[PDB]
Amino acid sequence: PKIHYRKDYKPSGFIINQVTLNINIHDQETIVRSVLDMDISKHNVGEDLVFDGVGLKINEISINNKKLVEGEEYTYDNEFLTIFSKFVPKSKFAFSSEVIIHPETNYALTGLYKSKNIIVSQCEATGFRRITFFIDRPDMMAKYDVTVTADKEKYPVLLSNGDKVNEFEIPGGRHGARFNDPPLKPCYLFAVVAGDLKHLSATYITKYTKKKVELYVFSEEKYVSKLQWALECLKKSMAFDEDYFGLEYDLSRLNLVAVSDFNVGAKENKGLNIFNANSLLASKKNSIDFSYARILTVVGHEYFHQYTGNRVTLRDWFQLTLKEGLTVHRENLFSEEMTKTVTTRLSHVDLLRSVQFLEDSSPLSHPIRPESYVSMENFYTTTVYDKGSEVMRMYLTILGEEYYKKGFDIYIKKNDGNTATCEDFNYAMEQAYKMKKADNSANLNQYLLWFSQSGTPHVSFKYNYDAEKKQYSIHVNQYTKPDENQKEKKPLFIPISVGLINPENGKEMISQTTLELTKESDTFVFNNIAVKPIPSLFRGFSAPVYIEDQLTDEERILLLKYDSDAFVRYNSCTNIYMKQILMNYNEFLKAKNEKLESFQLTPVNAQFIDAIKYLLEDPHADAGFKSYIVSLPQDRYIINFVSNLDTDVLADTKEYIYKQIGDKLNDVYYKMFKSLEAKADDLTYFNDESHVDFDQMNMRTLRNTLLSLLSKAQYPNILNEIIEHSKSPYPSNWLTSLSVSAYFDKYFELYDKTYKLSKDDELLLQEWLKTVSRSDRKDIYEILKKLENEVLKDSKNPNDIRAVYLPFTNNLRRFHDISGKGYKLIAEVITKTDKFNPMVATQLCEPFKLWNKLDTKRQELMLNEMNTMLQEPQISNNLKEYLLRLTNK
Ligand SMILES: [Zn+2]
Repeated sequence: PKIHYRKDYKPSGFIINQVTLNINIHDQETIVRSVLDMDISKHNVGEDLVFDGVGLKINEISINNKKLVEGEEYTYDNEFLTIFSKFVPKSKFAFSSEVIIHPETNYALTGLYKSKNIIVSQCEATGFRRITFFIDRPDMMAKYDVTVTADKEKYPVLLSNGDKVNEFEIPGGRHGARFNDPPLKPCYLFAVVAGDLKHLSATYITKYTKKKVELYVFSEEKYVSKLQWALECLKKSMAFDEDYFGLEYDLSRLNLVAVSDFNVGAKENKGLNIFNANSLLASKKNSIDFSYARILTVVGHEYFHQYTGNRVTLRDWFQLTLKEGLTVHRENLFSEEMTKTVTTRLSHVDLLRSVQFLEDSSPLSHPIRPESYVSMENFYTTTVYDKGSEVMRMYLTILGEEYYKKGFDIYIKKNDGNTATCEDFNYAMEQAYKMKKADNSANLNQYLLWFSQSGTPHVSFKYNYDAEKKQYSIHVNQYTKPDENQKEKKPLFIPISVGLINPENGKEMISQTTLELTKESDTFVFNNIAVKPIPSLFRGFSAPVYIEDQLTDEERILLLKYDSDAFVRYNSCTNIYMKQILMNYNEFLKAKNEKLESFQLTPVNAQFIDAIKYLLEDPHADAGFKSYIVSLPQDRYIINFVSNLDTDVLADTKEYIYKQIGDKLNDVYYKMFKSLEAKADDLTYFNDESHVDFDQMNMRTLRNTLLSLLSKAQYPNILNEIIEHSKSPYPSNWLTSLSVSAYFDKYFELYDKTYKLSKDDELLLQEWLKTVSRSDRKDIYEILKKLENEVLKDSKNPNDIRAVYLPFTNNLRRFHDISGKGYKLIAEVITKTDKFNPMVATQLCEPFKLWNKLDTKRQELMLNEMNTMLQEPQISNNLKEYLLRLTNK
C-alpha cells in the first residue's frame, strides 16, 4: 500500500485546462468519452504522464487524435494509466479516451453508481478516477463541458454542473442534455444525476443584489411529499449566510437531490448537492423528530460549502479539515440560531466528548490535519469534522464576532481563485488577531498546534481566595498525554470562557471574560471579589479538552441550579454523575473480584437528587435540558475515565444509579409525563410540513426519556401509558412505545403493530429497524436473526445494514457478552459488507475502536475477531488499513 505524506506535496508536472465529457448511459453499461485539453507545467521534468483510473475498461486512448498502443506506448493496471514520456508532447496537447463503466453493479457507492432507479455520482474524494482517467487531486483545476445521454423513459431528468445549454432527442427513445461550467473547479466537485425525479420548486431573491435564484429539491416520485422541510431549510441557510456572513449565492439555480443508497450524509458540488435520503426527506407522519434537526444541519452544511468552495478550494487532501471543520462550524452556528434551544450546542458537545474523545485516545488517534494516509476515505473522521469545527469555533471565541467576521473576509480576499492550506486560514485570523489586540507583534503561531497535535488536552484547576484582600486566583494547568504522533506534546492556545458565581444569590460577579492560556500553567488573579465565588469554567465548552474543575459536589449543584451558561450546568451535572459512577464501579468491581457474599454501595448524593427535582419541577426550565440531567453520561464518555473497563460491572453501576434516583423521583417523572402531553403532542400543525417547533420536539424527548425511565423501573400500571403511547400519530412516540415495551409481555404485539406502520416507507422502516436493534431485550440475538431473515435479507443499502446492527452494538450488556458472540456477529457483518462496500464495512468497525480499553478477556475477544477479519484473502485496502492501524500493526 502506497503511503502519501503531507510533507511530500509538490505541484503536478501537467495542467488540465478543459474537460469535455460524453456520458452515454445504457441498460447494461455506461460509455464515458473524455477529451482533456492539457499542457506542460513549469514543474515538468519530462516524466511519464500518469492518470488515475480505477476499474475502467479501455476501448481506446489517444493523444492528438492518434490511437495509443498498449504495451509499447502505455500500460494500465486497473489503477494507474502510464503513458511513457517519449510519447507525451512538450506543448499543449489533447488527451482523449473511451472507457466503459457499470453503475448498475457499482455497489460501493463511489464514482458513478445506480441507487434504485437513480444514477448519481460521488466523486469525493478520489471517486472521479472511477468514471474516467484524470490526475485526481484537488489542485488540478479545469473547466468542464459535460454531455449526458440516456433512455428518456427511465431518466427524463438530467443534471450536472453549470448551465444546461442544450437538450436534444436521440433515435431509439433516448435524449441528451449538455452542461457547460466555465468556472475552474477540482474534479471532486463534478457531479451528474439521472433519473425519473420529481421536484418542489421555489424562487429566492438575494439580499443585496436582488438576484432571483431558482431552488429545486428532487426525489423519487414516491417520496415527493417529503421535500417541503428541505426546501425550507435551504431558504433558511441562504438567509443566514446573507445575514451573518453577508454572502450571497453565486449561481442562478441550486439543486438538492435525495438518493436511497449513500455512504455518508451528503456531498456538496457546485450548484448540485446530493444527499442521503435520510438527511433530506421527512414528513410529520413518516419521520421521527430527529430527522428535522438532521435535515436542517445537513442542508445548511452543504449550502455553506457553496460560497467558500466557489473561491477557495483545498490544495491537497491533508487540508480536509479546512473545508470540513469550517463548514461544520458554520453549520453549528446556523443550527444554534435556527433552533433557539440550548440543547443544540449541548448535543454537539455530547457527541464530541463521547465519540471523538474515544477516537482521540484510541490507536486511530490523529490530528485534524494528518501527516499521512494510504486511503483518503478513512480520514473523514469525527476528529477532522467535529474537533476541526471546535478549533474553528475557538477563533470566534478568541476574536469575538466583529474581528472574526473580519478575519473571515481576509481569508476569502487573500486566497480567492486559488487553493489554500490551514496555514492560510490561520494567517488571516492572525491578521484579525493583531487588529483586535492593537499590537502588530502579536501572532497565532502557537495556534497551529491545534492542527498538528493529536490527543485531547487535559485542563485542571486550583483556586485561592483571600477574604481580606477580596482577591481570587484561578490556577490553570494543561497537559496532553503522549501518543504515537508526538512523543513530546506542546502547550496549546486554550481560550477559557469563565464566569464567577456568587453562591449566596447566584449572581454574576465579573463581566464576560475569556482567559488565554498559552503556557503549561498560569495563574489568573481577580481583585475586588466581594465574596468567595464558584467558578463557571469553559462556558459554552470554549475548548476541546478534558475539564477537571476540582469542585465539590455542593459547588457543582449550585452551578447546576443557578449558573447562567447551559454547558457549565450540564457539565456540572455530568461531573457529579461521573464521581458517582467511578465510586460505585470500583465498589461493584472489588465485590466481584473478592467474591463478596455481602458488600455496601455508596448512595447517590441526596442534595443532587433534590436539585434534579428542583429543576424538573421548574415550569420555566428547558425541557430539552431536563432530559439531559435525568440521563447518565454516555457509555463512550465514561470509558475515557476507566482502565480495563468491565462492561458488566458498568452496567450494574448504571443500573444501581438509575434505580437510586428513580426510587425518589419516579412519582415526579410520572406527573411530568402526564402534564407534558398536551403541549408535546399538540397536533395543531401536524399537516403543515414547514412548521417545525424545536421546543415542542424537546418536550417529546423529555416525555420519551421519562417514559423509558418509568418502564425500566416497572412503575405501577405504566404499561397502560405505553399502550396509549403506541396510538400517538408522532413516530417519535409510537416507536418509543416499542422500545420501552421491551420490559413487558406486550413487546412483540407492538413489534408487529409498529412494523405495519413502518413497512411502506423506506426511511420509516429503517427507523423501525433501529428501534428494534436498540431494544433492551434478553432475546435480542434471536430478534436480530428474525430481522435478517424477514426484513433485511441481502440488502446492500447502507441505511438498512447500519440500522440493523449499529444500535445493537451500544447495548452494553448484550453486545459485550462474555462469550464474544456479539463480536463474532458484527465481524461476520463487516466481512460480508466489505465484499461490496469497503467504506460501509469500515463504518461497521466502530464498536472495535474501544477494544484496548475493556477488561483483558474482552480485549482478547475483540482482537481475535479483528485478526480474523485481517486474514480474509479478499479484504479491501480500506478495511485492512483501518484494522491495521486500530490493532497497532
Ligand atoms: Zn462538508
